[PDB]
Amino acid sequence: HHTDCKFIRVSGAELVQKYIGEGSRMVRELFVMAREHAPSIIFMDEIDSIG
Amino acid sequence: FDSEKSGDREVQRTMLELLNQLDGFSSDDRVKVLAATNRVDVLDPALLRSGRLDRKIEFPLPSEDSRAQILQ
Amino acid sequence: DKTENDIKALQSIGQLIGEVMKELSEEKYIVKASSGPRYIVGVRNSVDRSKLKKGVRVTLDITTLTIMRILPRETDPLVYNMTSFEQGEITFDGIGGLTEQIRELREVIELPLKNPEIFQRVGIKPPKGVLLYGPPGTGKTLLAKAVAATIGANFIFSPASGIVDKYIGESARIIREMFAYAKEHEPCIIFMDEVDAIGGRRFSEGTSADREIQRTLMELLTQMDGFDNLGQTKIIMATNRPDTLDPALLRPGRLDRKVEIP
Amino acid sequence: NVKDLKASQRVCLRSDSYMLHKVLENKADPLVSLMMVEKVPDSTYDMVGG
Amino acid sequence: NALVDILPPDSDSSISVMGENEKPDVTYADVGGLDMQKQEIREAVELPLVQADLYEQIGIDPPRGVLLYGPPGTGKTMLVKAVANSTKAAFIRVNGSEFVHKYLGEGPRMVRDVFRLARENAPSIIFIDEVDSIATKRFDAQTGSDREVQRILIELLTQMDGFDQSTNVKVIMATNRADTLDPALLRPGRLDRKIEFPSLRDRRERRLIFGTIASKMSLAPEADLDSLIIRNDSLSGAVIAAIMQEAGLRAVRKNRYVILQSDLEEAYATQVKTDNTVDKFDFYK
Amino acid sequence: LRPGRIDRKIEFPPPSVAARAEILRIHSRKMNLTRGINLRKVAEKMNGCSGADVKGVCTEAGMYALRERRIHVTQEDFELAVGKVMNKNQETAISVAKLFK
Ligand SMILES: Nc1ncnc2c1ncn2[C@@H]1O[C@H](COP(=O)(O)OP(=O)(O)OP(=O)(O)O)[C@@H](O)[C@H]1O
Ligand SMILES: Nc1ncnc2c1ncn2[C@@H]1O[C@H](COP(=O)(O)OP(=O)(O)OP(=O)(O)O)[C@@H](O)[C@H]1O
Ligand SMILES: [Mg+2]
Ligand SMILES: [Mg+2]
Repeated sequence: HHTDCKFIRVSGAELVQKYIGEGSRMVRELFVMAREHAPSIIFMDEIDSIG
Repeated sequence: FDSEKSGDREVQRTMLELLNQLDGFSSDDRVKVLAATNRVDVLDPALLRSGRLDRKIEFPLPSEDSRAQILQ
Repeated sequence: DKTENDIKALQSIGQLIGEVMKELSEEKYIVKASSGPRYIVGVRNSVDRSKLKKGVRVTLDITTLTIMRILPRETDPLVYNMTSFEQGEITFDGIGGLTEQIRELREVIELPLKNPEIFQRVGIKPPKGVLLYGPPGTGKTLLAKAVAATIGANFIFSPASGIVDKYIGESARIIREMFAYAKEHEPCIIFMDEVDAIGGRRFSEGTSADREIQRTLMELLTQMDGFDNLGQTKIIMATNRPDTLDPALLRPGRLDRKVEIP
Repeated sequence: NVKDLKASQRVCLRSDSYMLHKVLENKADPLVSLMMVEKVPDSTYDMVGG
Repeated sequence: NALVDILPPDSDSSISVMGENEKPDVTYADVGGLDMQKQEIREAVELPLVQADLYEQIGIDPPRGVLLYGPPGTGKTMLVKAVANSTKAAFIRVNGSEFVHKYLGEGPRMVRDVFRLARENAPSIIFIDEVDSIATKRFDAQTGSDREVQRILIELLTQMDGFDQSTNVKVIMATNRADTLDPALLRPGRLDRKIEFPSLRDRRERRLIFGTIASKMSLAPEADLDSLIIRNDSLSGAVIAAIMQEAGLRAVRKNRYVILQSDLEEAYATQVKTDNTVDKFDFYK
Repeated sequence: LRPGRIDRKIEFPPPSVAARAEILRIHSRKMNLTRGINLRKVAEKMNGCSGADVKGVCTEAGMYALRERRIHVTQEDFELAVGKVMNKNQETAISVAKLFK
């Protein structure tokens, strides 16, 4: 909030999307959106509970 | 027809509809089925039973004499 | 006259069916159409306010959209195909040696159906639902047909996969209207034939097809239990391997007896 | 005109045959979709402090 | 194609109320044990209906959504009926199979109706029977229909943030599983309270559940409800709703209108099923 | 974990006892307290290893205070909350034994 970044909390989810719908193809694109709306913080929270 | 966590649960829903039309509400009394299969190890237990496939024809390995007929 | 009747139909036009979704005002009604999108529509003085209630089908015009008359309910084209199965009949003793299994079967089924009045004495909850399980060939479907004939009540006889459709959401609609129909028709007895993969587990790591399974499965339990409860009207669940089903179908109370046919 | 128009900009139409009228005063960012459905408000160091 | 009139919230319902035009059918007396969880369901439902402001004056964060989880049969849904009967507020019985996609725009429109109705004639309870067919831990999201189910759940998230700061009771939902749940639904601010329901419970909480279904039915002077408490120790609530129901069927083979212990132990033997917690497979004492 | 892409490692340890007292205070800034409650005294009753445990002690104190229906959160509710949350530590998964090999 101080730095004025977009706080993008990812969580290892397929529910946050509904427009591409898999995480693999949303690595380039997530970067490109965070560059549109830069500055940004991509908080990719991995969990590793998945499977 | 016990499958978990895969899309063979889509596959069996076209198997059960066939077994529905081989249950007797007739319409399988002159309407018949031939079936060829190459593997007889994985056939459904609801097709082992008679009322579905009734007559069970084995196809052998040809005998001595039979091979000569086939060639000819 | 055979052609005069055709003239009179021809110079008329069709009607388009709705049902009263919600009353708004005296002359304005909200309907949800059988084709879909909701409208606000009017009324003639050919219908009364005391003659309309909700879920009652109404006519509309396709040129002004106004109700002229009350319309009876609708019921699937699909469920009429199930009432046309009745063949495969057998006598009341039609399973040799499993006659004992008939006795167990009627205690849930035939006796409270005919007289709920003796079970008031007992003081227990209204009997509902049974599972037949056993290896193929033991006349689980035959026992289904035999309790259909002998009781002689309204009967279906649902294929597992003639209540599935391409669209995921029409598959839910059919059985919703199938339980409604069973309540319109005293002693309607419902054989689900070969449930395995339409009442199966949560699965959902395979195809998208597996989400239609759930969707349909919830439907069954909500009819059976909620602010709808069935004591007139009986469930026979025929399955070909016992442990194929969701645990909610392994929870007796919808399915009170799990009868083994040896 | 074409120099007031750029990609990913929402517009309003008066359908005289789909005649572009004005820009729309609303857009929903596609990055904001992810963030919405997550749903996060802002924090500072009194939520960490100590 | 212009806006010619406006419509009240009340009208244009998905379905009309069931809680000030009907009355829930199951009372809190038909719930036996889970007394620890009963202190919690009157915290979760009853106190935000009579007055939300009690929380405000303390300054403690409210509970928002109610999550019921457990293996099925443990009376999650029965309990919803229960506290709605005691509080005597509005209740709306909808399901997610009345929300499911059928037309374009069906999904969002149908989610919105129920919240509008609840808020206008608040304080209200919204019940969604289950959310296991909408909310699934995983989605393929490579087909149009899987993104429709997702549109329906996403609206539900949006309406849930909307529902907050209101004297309504935030949506009730139950789940039969642990892998129906996503890490964006159980977030606090969406589902705050997670009321447990085990298949474990202790000897006291098994004990009350037998006695209530015996209160419903006739009994004999030789009927024992308390000889069943220790036979099995992994029970759910409605597996007892079957054993008792079956005792009234075995009795009718006799032509009896009281329940015998012969009837009740013969029904005990079935519906339990394979269990390894019971005292015969136990030699670790 | 390839060497050179990790130039900062932020380990959050289990709370200190100066830190653990302030977590109790953070939550209490929305709440009403009966004057004289030290959440440092409660912190010496706690031993902890996560600041999740102390968030549950505050939630419990205001729900005990809700049960009473008093505006203030009273001081015995913070006594009861620590023992209630510790029972809850033995029921989410055991972790404090001292019983080791
Ligand atoms: N238990 C039985 N006793 C007497 N006849 C039987 C029995 N089971 C099957 N039959 C005979 O077999 C015919 C067909 O069997 P049916 O279609 O009833 O098989 P099923 O194994 O019950 O079906 P499913 O495999 O779908 O459960 C019946 O019409 C009847 O003549
Ligand atoms: N523990 C119980 N004791 C007595 N009756 C019960 C019990 N649980 C459920 N019932 C009765 O069983 C019927 C259905 O209950 P309900 O559908 O609420 O249960 P549920 O466990 O929430 O179901 P599900 O497995 O679908 O989640 C009702 O008639 C109800 O009164
Ligand atoms: Mg059959
Ligand atoms: Mg449920």
